[PDB]
Amino acid sequence: LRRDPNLPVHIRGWLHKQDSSGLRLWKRRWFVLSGHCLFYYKDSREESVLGSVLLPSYNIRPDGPGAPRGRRFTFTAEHPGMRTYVLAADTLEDLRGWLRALGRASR
Repeated sequence: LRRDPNLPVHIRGWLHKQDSSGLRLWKRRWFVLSGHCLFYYKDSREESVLGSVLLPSYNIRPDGPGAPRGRRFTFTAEHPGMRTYVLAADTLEDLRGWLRALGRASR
């Protein structure tokens, strides 16, 4: 997907993303929610999209108490047959803003 430079941004910032190789590593990426799409980049320069998600078909849920994935404040964006995004915020307030924005984009 392509980002429209003109479109307002609902939220952006760092999140850790778990990889999908099966070794379950994390990599810090810079995410941007614009329109109903999530984009991520190498860093906050927002130069060259490295990945993107069309959110209207996705469901996004927090992973809940207990740091089950080995870090706090994780949440999962999923839809069967589509790539799962496993994400971690740095704080609770961070988590709140992201879950709000992703919920609106997916509804």
